Amino acid sequence: AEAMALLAEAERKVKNSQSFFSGLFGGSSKIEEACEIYARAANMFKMAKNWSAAGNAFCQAAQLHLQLQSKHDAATCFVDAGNAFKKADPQEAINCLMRAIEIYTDMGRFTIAAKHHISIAEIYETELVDVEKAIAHYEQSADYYKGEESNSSANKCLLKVAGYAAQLEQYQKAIDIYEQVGTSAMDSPLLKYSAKDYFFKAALCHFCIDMLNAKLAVQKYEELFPAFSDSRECKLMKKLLEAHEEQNVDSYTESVKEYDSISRLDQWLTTMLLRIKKTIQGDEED
Amino acid sequence: AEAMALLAEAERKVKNSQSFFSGLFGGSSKIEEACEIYARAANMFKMAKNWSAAGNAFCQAAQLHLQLQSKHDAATCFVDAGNAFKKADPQEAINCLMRAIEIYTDMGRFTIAAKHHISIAEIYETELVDVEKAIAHYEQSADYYKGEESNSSANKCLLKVAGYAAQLEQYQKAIDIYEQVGTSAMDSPLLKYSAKDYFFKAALCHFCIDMLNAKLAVQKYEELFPAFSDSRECKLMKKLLEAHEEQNVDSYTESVKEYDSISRLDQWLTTMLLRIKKTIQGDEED
Amino acid sequence: ENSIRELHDMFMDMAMLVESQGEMIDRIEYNVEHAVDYVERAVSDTKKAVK
Amino acid sequence: LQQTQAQVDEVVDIMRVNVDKVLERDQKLSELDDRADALQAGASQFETSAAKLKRKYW
Repeated sequence: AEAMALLAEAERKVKNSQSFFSGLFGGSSKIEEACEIYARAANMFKMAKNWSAAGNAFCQAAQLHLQLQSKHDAATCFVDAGNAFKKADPQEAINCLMRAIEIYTDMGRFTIAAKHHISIAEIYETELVDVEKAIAHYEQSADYYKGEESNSSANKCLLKVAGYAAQLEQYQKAIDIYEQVGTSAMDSPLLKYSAKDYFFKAALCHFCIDMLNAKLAVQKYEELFPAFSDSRECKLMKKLLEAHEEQNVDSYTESVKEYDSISRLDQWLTTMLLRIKKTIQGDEED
Repeated sequence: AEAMALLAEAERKVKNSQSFFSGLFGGSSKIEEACEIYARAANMFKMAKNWSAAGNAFCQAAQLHLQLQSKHDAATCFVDAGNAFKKADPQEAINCLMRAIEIYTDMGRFTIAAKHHISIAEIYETELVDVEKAIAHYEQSADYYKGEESNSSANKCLLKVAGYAAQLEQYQKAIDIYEQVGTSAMDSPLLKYSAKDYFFKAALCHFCIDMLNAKLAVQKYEELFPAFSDSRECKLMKKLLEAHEEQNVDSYTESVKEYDSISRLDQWLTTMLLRIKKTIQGDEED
Repeated sequence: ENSIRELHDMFMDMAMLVESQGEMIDRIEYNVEHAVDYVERAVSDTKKAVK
Repeated sequence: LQQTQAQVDEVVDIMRVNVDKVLERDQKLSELDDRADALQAGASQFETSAAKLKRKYW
């Protein structure tokens, strides 16, 4: 219960012994008791809905637990310190997880480093928006997930790179990413149906390109075009290529006049719609 | 061959001794042997179809482990004791599920705490009808599931809150729930075809809320009104709440069946529909 | 259209059901490596408790 | 139209085969939780037991 007395009785109990207090063995029993109690204390603040004070209570517990010698669960206390300000409003969970991930990889490990590097990336994408750094976090983290054949996040965090990167700034990465996912997507008997929208994303990114480079993917890809769900990928394209190439808008726009009913359009698709018609503006708008 | 002998034989041995029976050591190996006898006893009580002394046997088996070194497998035995009297009719299990909460909540294990904190409300509503405490535990547990950001566990709690805020008739809080959860869902393809279900669930929660918030929450949630389950929400709602503004129940009751012709109604909706139909009727007299 | 509506009922059931299951998969995502984060980390000290 | 009626009603029954699946889906989604929840404590407490062990036999 004590929000303060566990602290006050442990702060007078944390001290290095070169004195009459030294004696025979260390005070590692004392700081072990203290850090277990700090863990309970950061629990009682989080139970009391104090995720800032609780999160800082995790921060002392999480930093002081390394002082005996415990890098094992000090990483867990770092994640708990991160989860508190991740749940609470502000930042500084970013530092709890950057203290976490380096120490976790310093154990001789790979996975959870990436599994919270994505957490920092989610914060720096959604919340503490630093997408030019979060996308690097997805990138290096997906490099770790690639080097462990955890193909899930290996494809996923790359998709998070490319879906925002293409629209904002990186163009050859768009098709290079959606082809790297697309080949091994065609490989597995589990994956080759997810490849349809993956090559849709490879195609409909136009990179200031007026061409049928999407049709280069058509006469590349294993569509099996009697599968009509790729006609919402490329017959869409077989209209709009020549709509954009004949600088025409009442066929290009008509494609989504009919395609909005047969497919709900999210923000990224309509932003790419607006992207290719900014290329149409640059073809038409004087 | 039953464990009623095992309980008394370990109860001879459970003494807190001050004699040569301790000597210098206690009964540590002896009391682990004893708690193993209680473990075996409490298992074969459930094996013997007892269901009433069995969960008591788990209670006591854990009870003689609580004060030793570790409440932890004793806490799991309390979880098992909560799984003991739950199938049975007695209420002893809920108390053991409290004991598990103030071990796992007390220790930092909010995850498993939230795993059975929901089952407590499942018993306070389904079995042991105390539904305002059931709802207070769905809400509290959803606060915990949002503590670790496990969202849809909390949303599955919030339907039992909010869906049972209809018959508890706090419509003002029913519409306070589906907004922040469903406007968070249009970015998710995971639930977007479901999200408009929730803004039928937001929309039809009337205490006769005749503001254009119902005409605007359908718009902030950007929603193609020619969506074909929003045809089953939006223009449905237009006929349902224009006829109320016509003060004319007959074409209302014909068109609610016209909705039944194209999407059959279920319990929570149908009950709220006859509810709001009472409001429409009691408004059309005067 | 009614027959396709019947299968459409079974399919909105299907897809939103497996959707809802995806949250139990989220609790797996907890209990798949946090389970490792306890276990492998504990055996990093029991295997080294021989030291 | 009736050719398509027969085809589509076969596909009603393909969805009924998905209904034959979905109980086998959901029960297994249940029992895998019914193991993972119970696995969590046995996974959790073993590092604590390791700490209890290794303070002595240096």
